[PDB]
Amino acid sequence: DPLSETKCTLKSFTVEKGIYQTSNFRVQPTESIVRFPNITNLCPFGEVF
Amino acid sequence: VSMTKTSVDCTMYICGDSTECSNLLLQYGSFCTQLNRALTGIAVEQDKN
Amino acid sequence: VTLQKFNGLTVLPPLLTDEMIAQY
Amino acid sequence: QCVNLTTRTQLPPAYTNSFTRGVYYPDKVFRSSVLHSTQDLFLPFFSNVTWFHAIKRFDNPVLPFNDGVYFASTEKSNIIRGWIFGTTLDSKTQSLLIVNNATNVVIKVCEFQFCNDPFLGVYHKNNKSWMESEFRVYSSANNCTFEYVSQPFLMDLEGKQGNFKNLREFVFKNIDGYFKIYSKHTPINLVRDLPQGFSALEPLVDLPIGINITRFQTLLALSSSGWTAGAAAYYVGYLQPRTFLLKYNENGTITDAVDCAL
Amino acid sequence: IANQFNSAIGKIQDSLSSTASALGKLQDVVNQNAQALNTLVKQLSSNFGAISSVLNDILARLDKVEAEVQIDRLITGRLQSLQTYVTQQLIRAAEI
Amino acid sequence: NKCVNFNFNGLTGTGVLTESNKKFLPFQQFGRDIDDTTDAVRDPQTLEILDITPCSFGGVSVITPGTNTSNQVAVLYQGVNCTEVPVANVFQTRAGCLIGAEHVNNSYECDIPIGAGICASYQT
Ligand SMILES: *[C@@H]1O[C@H](CO)[C@@H](O[C@@H]2O[C@H](CO)[C@@H](O)[C@H](O)[C@H]2NC(C)=O)[C@H](O)[C@H]1NC(C)=O
Ligand SMILES: *[C@@H]1O[C@H](CO)[C@@H](O[C@@H]2O[C@H](CO)[C@@H](O)[C@H](O)[C@H]2NC(C)=O)[C@H](O)[C@H]1NC(C)=O
Ligand SMILES: *[C@@H]1O[C@H](CO)[C@@H](O[C@@H]2O[C@H](CO)[C@@H](O)[C@H](O)[C@H]2NC(C)=O)[C@H](O)[C@H]1NC(C)=O
Ligand SMILES: *[C@@H]1O[C@H](CO)[C@@H](O[C@@H]2O[C@H](CO)[C@@H](O)[C@H](O)[C@H]2NC(C)=O)[C@H](O)[C@H]1NC(C)=O
Ligand SMILES: *[C@@H]1O[C@H](CO)[C@@H](O[C@@H]2O[C@H](CO)[C@@H](O)[C@H](O)[C@H]2NC(C)=O)[C@H](O)[C@H]1NC(C)=O
Ligand SMILES: *[C@@H]1O[C@H](CO)[C@@H](O)[C@H](O)[C@H]1NC(C)=O
Ligand SMILES: *[C@@H]1O[C@H](CO)[C@@H](O)[C@H](O)[C@H]1NC(C)=O
Ligand SMILES: *[C@@H]1O[C@H](CO)[C@@H](O)[C@H](O)[C@H]1NC(C)=O
Ligand SMILES: *[C@@H]1O[C@H](CO)[C@@H](O)[C@H](O)[C@H]1NC(C)=O
Ligand SMILES: *[C@@H]1O[C@H](CO)[C@@H](O)[C@H](O)[C@H]1NC(C)=O
Repeated sequence: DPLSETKCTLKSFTVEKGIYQTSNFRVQPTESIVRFPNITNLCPFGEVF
Repeated sequence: VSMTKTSVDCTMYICGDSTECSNLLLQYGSFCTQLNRALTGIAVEQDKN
Repeated sequence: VTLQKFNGLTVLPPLLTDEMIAQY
Repeated sequence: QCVNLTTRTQLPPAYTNSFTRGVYYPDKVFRSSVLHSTQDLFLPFFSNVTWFHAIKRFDNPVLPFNDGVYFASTEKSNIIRGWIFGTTLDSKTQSLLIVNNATNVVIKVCEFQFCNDPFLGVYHKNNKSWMESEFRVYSSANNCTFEYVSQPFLMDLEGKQGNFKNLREFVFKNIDGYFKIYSKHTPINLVRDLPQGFSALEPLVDLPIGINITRFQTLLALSSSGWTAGAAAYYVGYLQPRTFLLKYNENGTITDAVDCAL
Repeated sequence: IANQFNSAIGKIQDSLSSTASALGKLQDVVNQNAQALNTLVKQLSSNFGAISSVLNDILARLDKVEAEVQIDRLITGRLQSLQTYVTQQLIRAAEI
Repeated sequence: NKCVNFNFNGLTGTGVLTESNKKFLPFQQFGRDIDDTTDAVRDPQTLEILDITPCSFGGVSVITPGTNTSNQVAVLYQGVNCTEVPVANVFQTRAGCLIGAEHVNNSYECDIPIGAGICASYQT
């Protein structure tokens, strides 16, 4: 719990009255999106094979 | 009388979302926490001023 | 006086608002 | 097929102060209402642009190409039609052809065996029409590697009269095998000089060529001798590595610039 | 004494509303903090003698036993860039 | 309108993509600010401009009375709008978002400072 996060961060079993910074929160990315131009110049292996 | 309070997540500055860079930066030890202690010490003394 | 970014940089608000500084 | 065009009187090299022309967007990045500092190969402000005429007069010497080049032409009737870029220009090594003709813009890279006085020539009889006749630029073209042609178009070979009306500006750079063209077109109403004013060249096209270039040549519009080259005037400037500060407006267009070494 | 005081307050009001530079000692502190934050973010574009300044473009070109050596350069140069900023902030904060 | 890893044309980054009102010139592909950081991009298939917001982050700070007095704690996500916190009592503030602290209309003296005029205390 957040009390244990402060005890651990302060390295003490007792934390005094106050406000104590721990562990930066960051929104995780949901999924990975990839974008490139429309594909056009397909090499004409059809007239090779 | 005061200046803008600023804060850094040292990991997002140095290593933004690379877990490799994050796991390498961990080799340097307390350097990022020492920077956050410094900047949060500037941040609280803006209110004191 | 003419006065949240990507790279982990942030600005934090003062404990006293410009209303509270005006009231003091 | 070529024959030399020795029918040209010798004149000295003309020069002019390129005012603030030859700025171009240095990377494809939009910037809004900000001042951006960059280092790139640019034409310096107030520098000596070299100046050439076709008129009785035909100015197509082989030119150095080195650290890139700037080319511009105050024009009517489209006498300037293309350029040639390479390092041997003799089919020993690959070289780059740019041509605009009465059907298409076309780009090719080959061991062209170029000829000594390369040009494009035209039918000019008392029937009031002009038609392509003479692709007199090269003989051989061997192990070609890059080719392009535009969608087919019609352009006016018509001999439009008066002062110069069309100003075209181009920048050509070779970096790491990529050949970059940037360009601008504008209307103008002026007698002869390169205009005092400011404008920036947008990127035209980038080609993955991978050849050395150390010398370039220009292609102009014209029984084997005796002909008129219609009046057109063109300019060459050579770029140097220099630092510039560029002002971008809210639309992201370069609106003014400063040459830090002026 | 009242008419002199009421005039002197009127001259303050006009002066602050008329000239640019009267707020200089405060605008300077806003400008130094903006300039230092701007400088700190610009250092992320710097190569530090590595092959690239973009962390994913290092990882997308070299294999791990040497992509680590490029990433260690960027870690060293960016950590040096935070330390320069925080030292500047501490020295400034002592002034303020 | 979600946080995602994006890669447009090798321009890798992470953020919330949303519709831009900026119009680029026809050839420009990426948009940057005064910091030389990418904040907009034009999609390479369906040519339209997307604003990138850096997806939300901030310090967690834990508000506590003394250990001996109580164990109960309240948590501040500094600089975060708490529309984004449950992904991991509630009260939004200009300083960030509190959870576990009860909001009250009465203005006591400031015991633990939080930010933007807000403070916390331990009370009935
Ligand atoms: C065009 O004129 C040039 C001379 O200016 C001719 O090129 C020379 O040709 C002789 C062989 O006949 C060589 O020994 C010279 O070294 C060449 N000089 C140059 C500058 O290349 C060329 O033969 C002429 N061609 C035509 C078709 O008129
Ligand atoms: C402009 O230059 C191109 C390249 O030489 C010419 O295109 C060729 O034209 C012939 C005859 O129409 C076609 O059979 C070829 O297949 C074309 N080749 C290519 C690569 O497109 C074009 O005709 C020239 N136009 C003029 C007016 O001379
Ligand atoms: C930025 O570009 C826009 C679009 O070309 C310009 O806006 C036009 O300005 C004219 C003259 O006031 C108006 O009649 C049009 O209705 C505007 N069109 C649009 C779509 O807004 C704008 O002027 C340009 N900015 C600058 C500094 O030149
Ligand atoms: C890239 O390919 C897509 C294929 O979906 C093109 O999108 C279509 O464009 C036409 C243009 O008239 C629209 O009517 C269709 O609605 C689009 N398709 C869909 C599924 O919406 C797109 O135009 C192409 N872009 C480029 C630059 O080639
Ligand atoms: C925090 O984010 C929420 C959305 O997640 C914001 O709520 C929106 O507020 C605007 C302006 O009042 C409304 O138009 C929307 O309909 C609201 N939607 C939702 C889902 O709340 C809220 O304003 C934000 N608060 C702060 C302080 O940024
Ligand atoms: C060859 O053509 C047939 C039909 O014309 C097609 O089904 C097949 O996939 C083609 N093969 C290749 C290698 O292009
Ligand atoms: C430009 O050339 C002219 C001669 O036409 C010369 O007088 C002038 O000094 C030159 N200036 C520079 C900067 O080259
Ligand atoms: C005009 O063109 C025709 C062919 O269409 C040709 O017979 C005639 O000789 C040309 N006129 C002149 C002056 O040569
Ligand atoms: C270009 O010049 C360099 C230096 O002489 C040479 O190494 C390179 O191979 C040349 N490129 C070609 C395609 O000949
Ligand atoms: C606090 O004040 C608001 C009006 O500002 C009111 O809506 C709310 O009900 C009050 N809360 C309590 C607990 O009285």
